Amino acid sequence: MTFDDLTEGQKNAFNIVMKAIKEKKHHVTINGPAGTGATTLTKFIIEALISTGETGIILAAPTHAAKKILSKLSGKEASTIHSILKINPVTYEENVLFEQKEVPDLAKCRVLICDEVSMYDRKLFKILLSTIPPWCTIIGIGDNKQIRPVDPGENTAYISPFFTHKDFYQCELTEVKRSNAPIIDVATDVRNGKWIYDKVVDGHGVRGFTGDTALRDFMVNYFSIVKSLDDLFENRVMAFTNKSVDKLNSIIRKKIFETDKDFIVGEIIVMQEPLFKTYKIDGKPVSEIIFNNGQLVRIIEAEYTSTFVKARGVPGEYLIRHWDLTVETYGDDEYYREKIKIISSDEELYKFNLFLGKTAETYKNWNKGGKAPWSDFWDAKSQFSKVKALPASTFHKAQGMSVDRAFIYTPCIHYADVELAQQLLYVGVTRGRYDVFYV
DNA sequence: TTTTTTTT
Repeated sequence: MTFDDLTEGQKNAFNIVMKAIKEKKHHVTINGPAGTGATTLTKFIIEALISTGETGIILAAPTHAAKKILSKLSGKEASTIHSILKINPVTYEENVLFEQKEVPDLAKCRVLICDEVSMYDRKLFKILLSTIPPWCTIIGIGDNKQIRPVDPGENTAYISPFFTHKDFYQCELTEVKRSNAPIIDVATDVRNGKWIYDKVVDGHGVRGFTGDTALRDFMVNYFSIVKSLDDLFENRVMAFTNKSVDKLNSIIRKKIFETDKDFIVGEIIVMQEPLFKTYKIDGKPVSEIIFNNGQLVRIIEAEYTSTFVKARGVPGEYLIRHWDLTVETYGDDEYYREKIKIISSDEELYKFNLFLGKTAETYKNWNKGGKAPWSDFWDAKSQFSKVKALPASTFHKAQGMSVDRAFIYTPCIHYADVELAQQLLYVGVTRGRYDVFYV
């Protein structure tokens, strides 16, 4: 923006950066915490880097929604590191895994910028390190105090290697201009180990609910602020577990739209996984991305019907009652109108997984002659998608999403060990621009 | 007990 006029932390981070690029082998990760103004720095690292005449820049982001908002902030285009490292899903019998098909050329990139580096697990990181050549220098940026990478397969503290591995020289971003920042304060105390508390200035700030009536108060304060508003777009209620998140959208939806219904026309919902459209040509399929994971979409035609799923190589048909839901892109992204099959019954889903495992068993060992008709496995499985209602999300899924008012639900947070639960509250708190509430 | 990403 000012070119160089910035915080000492920024001014320095920049100077370190350029010399890591200007000399050979070395790397960098900047730790912006919240309030330290990490984004504007990142913006400046880019604009400046292009005007020095550097051709070799690429912007890599850990996720799709992350890549969207990265590409939007710089104005230059950016893809996922998976796209770059060329990490391609490879199908095995009943499973799927993401491994690196082949190492990309990467002679046209002398500077590799990563965003949200606090999401990198090790399996991904190693591929990364083994890929980038010496003529390239990785500059990561993220928050060591954000929610640590999810790696259920391995037990250990385990923050992203950007903040550990020897090859990276990491500098910290210094605190910014002191203004009235009730939320930034609390969040900076949470980063430092205090639990959430109340600080209110001017009438806006972090406010909790305690005593015998806690949830009733907290909820009655929600439905007053949200009311029948079908715009929750700026009000996000968060929780650790999905069990709680699910309980919430239930209660919340039932009051705002007065119904008992799983889906309602004109409601906005969020894709939990990508939606793929696949055409077969000359027998060999191709697929385009209709909806990225995290895309919000609007319900237009919503009807509850059944389906008879089958698989060649399995006896009979099975009746799976699901929703036929036609849905369009809601947002600043590409507009598609489509229809997905979506199962809500725990009763019905179970019935399906039953089938899903039977055909698996029979293809896993098949001598009928031939090899195995796996095409009828996934074609049949991909028939159904995953979604969640807009109002509430898990702390994990809310990273990077900034809303006017954030509503935080503590009770299930204790299922997380201290280190993480602090990362959760940190993430949770920093989501609200204006107000933050917690029970 | 609990959280979850990713491709032409």
